[PDB]
Amino acid sequence: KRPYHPHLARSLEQLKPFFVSIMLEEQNPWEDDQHAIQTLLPALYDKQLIDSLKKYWLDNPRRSSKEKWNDIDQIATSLFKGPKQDSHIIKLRECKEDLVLMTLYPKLDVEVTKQTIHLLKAPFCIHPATGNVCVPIDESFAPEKAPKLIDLQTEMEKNNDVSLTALQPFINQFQAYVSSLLKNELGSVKREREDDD
Amino acid sequence: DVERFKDTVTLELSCPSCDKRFPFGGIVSSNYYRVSYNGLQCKHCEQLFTPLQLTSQIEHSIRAHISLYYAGWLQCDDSTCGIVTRQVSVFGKRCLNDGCTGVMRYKYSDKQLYNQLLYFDSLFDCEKNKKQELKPIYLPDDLDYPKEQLTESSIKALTEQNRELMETGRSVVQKYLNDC
Amino acid sequence: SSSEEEKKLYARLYESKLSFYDLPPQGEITLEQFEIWAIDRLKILLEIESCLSRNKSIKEIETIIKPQFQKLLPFNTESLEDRKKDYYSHFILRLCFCRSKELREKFVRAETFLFKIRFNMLTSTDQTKFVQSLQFISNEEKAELSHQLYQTVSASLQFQLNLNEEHQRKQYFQQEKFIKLPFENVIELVGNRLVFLKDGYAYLQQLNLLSNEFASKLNQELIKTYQYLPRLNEDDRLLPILNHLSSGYTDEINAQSVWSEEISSNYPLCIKNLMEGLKKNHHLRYYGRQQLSLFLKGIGLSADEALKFWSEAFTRNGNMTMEKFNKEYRYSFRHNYGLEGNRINYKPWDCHTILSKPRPGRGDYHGCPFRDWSHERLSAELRSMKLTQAQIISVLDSCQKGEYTIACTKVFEMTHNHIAHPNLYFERSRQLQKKQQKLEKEKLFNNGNH
Amino acid sequence: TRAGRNEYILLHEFSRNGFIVPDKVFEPEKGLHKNYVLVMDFNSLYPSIIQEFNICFTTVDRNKEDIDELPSVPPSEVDQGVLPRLLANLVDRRREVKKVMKTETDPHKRVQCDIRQQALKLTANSMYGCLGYVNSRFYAKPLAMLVTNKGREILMNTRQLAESMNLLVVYGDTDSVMIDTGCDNYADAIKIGLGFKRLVNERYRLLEIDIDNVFKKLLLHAKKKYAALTVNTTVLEVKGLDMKRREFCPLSRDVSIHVLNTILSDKDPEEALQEVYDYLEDIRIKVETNNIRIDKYKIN
Amino acid sequence: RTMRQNLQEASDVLDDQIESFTKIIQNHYKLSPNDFADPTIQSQSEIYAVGRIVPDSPTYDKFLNPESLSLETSRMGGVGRRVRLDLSQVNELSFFLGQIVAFKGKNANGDYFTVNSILPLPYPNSPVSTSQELQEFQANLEGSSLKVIVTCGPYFANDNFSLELLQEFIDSINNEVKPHVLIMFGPFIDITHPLIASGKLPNFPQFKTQPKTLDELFLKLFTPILKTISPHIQTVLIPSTKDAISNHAAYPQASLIRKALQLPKRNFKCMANPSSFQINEIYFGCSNVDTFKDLKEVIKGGTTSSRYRLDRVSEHILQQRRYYPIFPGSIRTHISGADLDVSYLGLTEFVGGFSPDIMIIPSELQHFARVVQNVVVINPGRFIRATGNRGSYAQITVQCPDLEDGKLTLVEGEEPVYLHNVWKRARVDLIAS
Ligand code: SF4
Repeated sequence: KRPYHPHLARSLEQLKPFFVSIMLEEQNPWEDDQHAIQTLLPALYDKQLIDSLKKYWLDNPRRSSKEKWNDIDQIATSLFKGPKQDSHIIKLRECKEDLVLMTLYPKLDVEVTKQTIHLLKAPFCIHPATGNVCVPIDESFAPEKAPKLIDLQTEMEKNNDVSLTALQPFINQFQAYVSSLLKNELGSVKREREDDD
Repeated sequence: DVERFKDTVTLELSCPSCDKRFPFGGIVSSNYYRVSYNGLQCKHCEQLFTPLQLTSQIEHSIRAHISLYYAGWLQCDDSTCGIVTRQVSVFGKRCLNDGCTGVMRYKYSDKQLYNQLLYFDSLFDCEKNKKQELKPIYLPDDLDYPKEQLTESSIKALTEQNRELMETGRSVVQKYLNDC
Repeated sequence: SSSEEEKKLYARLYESKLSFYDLPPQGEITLEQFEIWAIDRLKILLEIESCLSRNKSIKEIETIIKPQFQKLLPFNTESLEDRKKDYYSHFILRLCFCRSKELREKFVRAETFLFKIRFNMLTSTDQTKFVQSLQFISNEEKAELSHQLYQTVSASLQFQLNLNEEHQRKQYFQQEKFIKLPFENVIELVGNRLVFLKDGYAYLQQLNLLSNEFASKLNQELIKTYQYLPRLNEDDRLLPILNHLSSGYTDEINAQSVWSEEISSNYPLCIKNLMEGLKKNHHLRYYGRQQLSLFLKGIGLSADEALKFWSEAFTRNGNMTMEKFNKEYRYSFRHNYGLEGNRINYKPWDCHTILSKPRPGRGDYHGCPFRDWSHERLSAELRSMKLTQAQIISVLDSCQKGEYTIACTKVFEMTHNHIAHPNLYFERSRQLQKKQQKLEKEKLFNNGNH
Repeated sequence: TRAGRNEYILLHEFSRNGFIVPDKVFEPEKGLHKNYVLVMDFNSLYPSIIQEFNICFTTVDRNKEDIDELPSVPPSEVDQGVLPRLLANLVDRRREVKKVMKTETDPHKRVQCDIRQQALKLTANSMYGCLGYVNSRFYAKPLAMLVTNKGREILMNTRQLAESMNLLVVYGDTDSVMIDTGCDNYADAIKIGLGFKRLVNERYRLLEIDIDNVFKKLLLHAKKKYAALTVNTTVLEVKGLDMKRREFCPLSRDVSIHVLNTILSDKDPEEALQEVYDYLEDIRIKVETNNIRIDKYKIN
Repeated sequence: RTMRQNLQEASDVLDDQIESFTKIIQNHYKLSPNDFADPTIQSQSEIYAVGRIVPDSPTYDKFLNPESLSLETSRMGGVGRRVRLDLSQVNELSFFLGQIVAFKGKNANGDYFTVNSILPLPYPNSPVSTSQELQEFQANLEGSSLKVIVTCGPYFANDNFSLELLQEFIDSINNEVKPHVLIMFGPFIDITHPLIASGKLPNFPQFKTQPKTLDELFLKLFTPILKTISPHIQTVLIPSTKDAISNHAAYPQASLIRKALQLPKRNFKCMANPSSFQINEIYFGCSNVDTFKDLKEVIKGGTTSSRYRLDRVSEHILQQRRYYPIFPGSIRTHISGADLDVSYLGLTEFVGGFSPDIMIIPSELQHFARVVQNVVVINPGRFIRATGNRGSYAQITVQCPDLEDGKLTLVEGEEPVYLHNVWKRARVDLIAS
């Protein structure tokens, strides 16, 4: 829907600097011509532009994602001429922004949030297939940083104390979060008491 | 309005000069009275009614009805008892006949008296006079059904000519209609 | 209270042309005023309900209701009497509809829609005065958040107020005021991304939230009025009017032509049922005879033709002699026409009085088919009227809700292209038939000159 | 009166549990109802309300300074009070008595069990007088108002349920509700009444209402002012319409009784009415010709 | 208040009459409520009972007798049941319909209540005043006596509209009598006046513009004439239910609107019917329904029959603590009547339970002024007779209060108050108009 809601526009601005660096180079999913036809072309609005890009990429196979991204604009400029060119340019920009959101915006699991009675896995639980601890996440977190239970056992064999294992930083982070939550809960109780008087 | 006044009684005037009595049905055809361009006129002796001679009778009829209403007659619902009385038991709705299960009701209910006062008011409603929605004071089989029927244009012009008299007569009734 | 003090209080209350009906009216009104104002507001609400059940657009409903406003409940007038009429009518209808949950829901829905329409017909300055009369944000806070607020509200402006030009939208936004409230109260607007959110507060579409608060307050006040009603039950004077208002929500014509197809296409289904019963059995019981006789009188059948009609219908099977008909039935048929007894001209039965009937048993043909017939049988005749399955389903859905008059209007509309009276149905059908005949005659005349 | 039994049982129970005891409507639809009309007994409304909502002296927090203030029913966490516990005990003992009755063969013991069940029912239905009666030793205005409001709610939802079954409430109060079944056969009317009973019990688990009277016909004017043809074998029964028989001669009473018999007979309402007219005209001819015994003209 | 009559509310008032009189009797005779029982049911112990006098049959002959009366019991006393009276054992009594009575009796066989003795309702307490107020009144009068004139309608005869006698009376009071206060009862323009009734109202040559309504007839016929009353004479206007100028035709009757009559504020006061008010210390009780003509007694005994009727009627009015105790209301057959609004019979009771010092109940009967139970009862008669001959009016002259002369009686108590003795101090003259 246009115009974007301020949340949608803000998310688009936050995601725009990362779109190139992730999709067009690091992942490069549209280098494959079939993958391009399957995922990049359907996000465009004009059938003539889609057909022209399809023919161009068939004649020039295996253009990388950045090259195809520039080809979209080049062929659209070549096709859409006259007083109506501005509307076509705006629509192409809108489609490109829609693809940026489609590719980078959060894709939540909608069931778990809807109802108060829904159950969700507790933190620090062990994933049965990988053995990773469901540790809390900071800004530097990566999946390879999650401690494994067998590694924690190996550490505990040398040092029979949880405080000397790789699980400890996450425990400290969770403890700090809990302390802040309790402080805010006390503040909210005080505010409610003040409001009632 | 047709069903509202089906049970009310007619407004009876007495001629100041010749003493002839006749119902007053508004500005309508009648053998006994004529509303002329210059006021109400009795047809028996051609003499004119002046506001006071009309409004005094209107007020007298209204106050007679109010006195009768305050007389406090009660009637029994039960069709096999049907007594009419002014005694009121400390249980109001109870019938005073031994063992009677009928519901006593004021014979002259305030609904009936409000309808009567509204009929009186409609008699001197000029707009109601023009469109001719007043309740008839004669049945077709009545010996006094009028021989001549007034026309619509005559009614309009005559009501316009007599606006002041009709408004004063209406104010006489409204004196009690605002109090009811 | 002195008349002057009463006027002062009423003016303090109407500082705006629109109200939440927060404080009870004070003063005395006559019974005629009570009933007339109640019936007028009830007619307005019933027309609102009929428009809504037909899925009419808001603009169409407004256009239909404006003349009804000018006639029954004048709004945007400076007269104290019209404002008194609105306030007292609203509180009388509160007394009427507080009895049952379904009545409460219908009343609050209709009243909220009426509120919406009235707010829409107000001027922007009057709307601002009413909303000022729920904390508004300061001009500084509006300036800081101006870009986000304009982005949020531009689409709403374009689609609701038809401000297609961007300059007009910006000019309106500069004058528009915003209300800061928690998003939990406007979650409905949050879902469609119509309101701007910041730090748990929603910045306001104001009409929707105002209507929601009005509906909630009205529901609560109806509940309180229902709790306090038994104390009012001691007033013998108001109870019949309240009961009636609550239930109110629920020689061309002669003895021979009334049987003809030309006249037979126009009756409502109740009348067709009564006539079919009369033809089959050559007899109708008391309530059916009364309903049919009053309808026939209301459609133009004179007394003599009514006597001929009834005698011919009753003596057709030979089971009734003319002597018995004159001994037992002639008096009643003449009485229905006001020729006997107190000469009371009985009015034909509307839908409500028919429904107040005591339910038809075996051998009875009176009442309303949409209430008294089984779903299969109704589907049978509605198929016989060449109605599609979807139309039949809609009519049966209306019947299931207890909106029998709505289904009557529906079958009228599908068979011909709000009715609450059999004579009204007959009259509308007759007018449409005459219009169609005139159009056909004009077409024939036009096709004869080429 | 009932006052002695109510107050006495209450004080006994309270003294036994370590408690200190205190010191000493829907307007009738008048007219003839052709369809079967059932009288449905609602006597157990108040005891079932007290039991279901745990209303008691010890459970309902009430403002004892202002007795007119309406209190709220206790939350489900509150343990069962003494009053609802006694009501439940009475109901359970009645159920035990009926279970024993179903198996019992000896007529003597069966009659004894029936008397026991009737006494238990009477006490359970009279228990409300403890807290409703104004001059009761255990009077409590807030509790009486609470129970009365709940009864009003239950009666209105009973109307709504009856309308959901396409039934018409002819008349109703806290004690009885009369429903128009819309049928003209005994089996159909009883089935409709049992279905309505099942629905009411489904919506109110502790409310068990039952059919008290079966009216094939009903000319109704008030709760206790009506005539009907009751089924037990149909029989004519009149209530409140035989007040003044002395003022009327035996001929008038015979005419009235015959007219009632004919109108309420199982004949079509037109042939029966023509029979009434034939009877009336024949009576007029015999009166005008004086061919009736002079005894029928006597008035005492 | 509008013109509404509710059977339940009227029945509530009629019940409250019996209950209040029961409590008054129990207080006066120091009797416990257990001593009072239901007289409509058989009991073989003698019981106390309070109720209302009613005919034993609801459709009764115009004339009653001592063998055709019943007692109507209150809702609590006897569930509203009515019991026949057996008065063979009572030799002296006087009853009327609507009187509230107290009986000591016995209902033995179920169908008759035998009265063994009567329990006369006590006479209400008289008003009292402090020393300071009496000295202020002494200063007010400047030594001289208090003069108050009372007149009653009709004011003009049946065959004309002349108020020449009224003008003569006004000149007399202005220049010779010079009273302090003048009380005028209605009717002013009686609506039962046959010329008003029949519409025979002629043109008036002395009016520039003819009246169009009876209200304008009053404004043009009476108000000029009343305006000539000296401003030093405060005058009181009390309506009757037959007054055409009133839009409240029910007793109790709301006071006239002085502005509507165009009467100046300086000395014109409009009071309700009935009304109770003080002039200096003197308590006035004024009612404009002819209780004296209407109250028809049933009587046994030579002693009571040998008494004057007027004293008996005045004692009945005092005992019933209400100016019009008859019920049902009297009727004039329909032409006019009492026009009782039963729902508001509370307003016609003695204000505060005090018995007025002078009670004025105008009657069509001959003028009279009498002292009954230390209360002066005045009937000044009609100002003008039907034929136009001189009627009558009453002059009340009361000696100025004096604590030292002894005619005021001191009431014992910590706070000293003094009983007005008007019957000792008032002279009442009935003067031909
Ligand atoms: S809705 Fe009314 S007009 Fe239509 S069939 Fe039913 S009763 Fe007749």
